[PDB]
Amino acid sequence: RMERVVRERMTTQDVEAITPQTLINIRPVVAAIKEFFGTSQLSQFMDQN
Amino acid sequence: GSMSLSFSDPRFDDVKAPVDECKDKDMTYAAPLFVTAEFINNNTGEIKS
Amino acid sequence: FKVGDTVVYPHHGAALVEAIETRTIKGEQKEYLVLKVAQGDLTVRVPAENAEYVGVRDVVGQEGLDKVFQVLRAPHTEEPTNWSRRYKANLEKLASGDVNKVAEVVRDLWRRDQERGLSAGEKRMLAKARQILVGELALAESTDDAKAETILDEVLAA
Repeated sequence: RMERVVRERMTTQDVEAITPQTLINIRPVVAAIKEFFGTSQLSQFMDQN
Repeated sequence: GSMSLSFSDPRFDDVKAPVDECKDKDMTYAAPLFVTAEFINNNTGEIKS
Repeated sequence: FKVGDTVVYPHHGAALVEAIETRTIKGEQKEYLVLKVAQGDLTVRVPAENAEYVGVRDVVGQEGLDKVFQVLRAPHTEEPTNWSRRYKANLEKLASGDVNKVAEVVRDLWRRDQERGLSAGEKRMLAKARQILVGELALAESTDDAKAETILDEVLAA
């Protein structure tokens, strides 16, 4: 998802002005990791009785 | 095929907070990710690291 | 180009070269130069051949100071009545990177807002251009950013 967004913006962005700081959107990675650890079937509360 | 980006060399910082503090203050025990991104323009020729 | 020269590069202001790199590509030893700025903490390697094509510049001269001062003290400036055309025009002025165009932008924007105050978008327009212009003069006459802010405010009132 990050790559898709990066390349779309790169195409829209003007050349000789942009930088990976202006290309990378880090929202998708954070969203994915969050939706994995929280709100997932395979990340369960450690049953510790 | 005029512009390329290669995020590379994943790196990890130190955990923002120790375990018990995270467990008490409801913080997620995490650590930042740092990655050397590199943007290259084919026609003129640069790297933006 | 030599090592240590405080060389100017758009849009990132002045920068320090660190060495002349012989980093080969396709068996051809280009004389790259590594060149780093202080704001973005990024290092840029450019071939010295098309260095002027990409536009690595040198510090604006002292006459450039009085030039943009005359532009900033220049009277008679008016704009299209519709603020949208006005904005897109001076936005292209700031984006062109032309010190002259940028100066027109900031000075006319302040002439408008010193009258009755302007929009927040136009406030940010003034702020970014003021910041980069203040940096440019503060390294051109080595006057410092706070002092460049004070002199920019001095010349706005005229």
